[PDB]
Amino acid sequence: SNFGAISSVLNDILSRLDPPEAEVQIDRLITGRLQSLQTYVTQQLIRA
Amino acid sequence: EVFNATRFASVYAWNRKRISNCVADYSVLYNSASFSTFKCYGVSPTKL
Repeated sequence: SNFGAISSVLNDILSRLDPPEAEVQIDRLITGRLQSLQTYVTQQLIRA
Repeated sequence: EVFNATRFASVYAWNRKRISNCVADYSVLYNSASFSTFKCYGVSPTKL
């Protein structure tokens, strides 16, 4: 998923963008993906 | 033939010619009268 970042392949940003913008984009991936873990981790804790 | 072409089509209907199946010439693009602006929006320009 894009999560609003330009692309979901983590290194296809880095080719496109000079890092300081990637550093802004890769957030929306991290922030996206990270959150997506907790939502998964929780659902395990609850199910567990 | 692209950057050395005599005339270009006007900006209302612009020249589209295919560049294909070939070894990118950007190694030779260095020496010239150069350019008013040189820009890559979706890549780092060193990646050509």
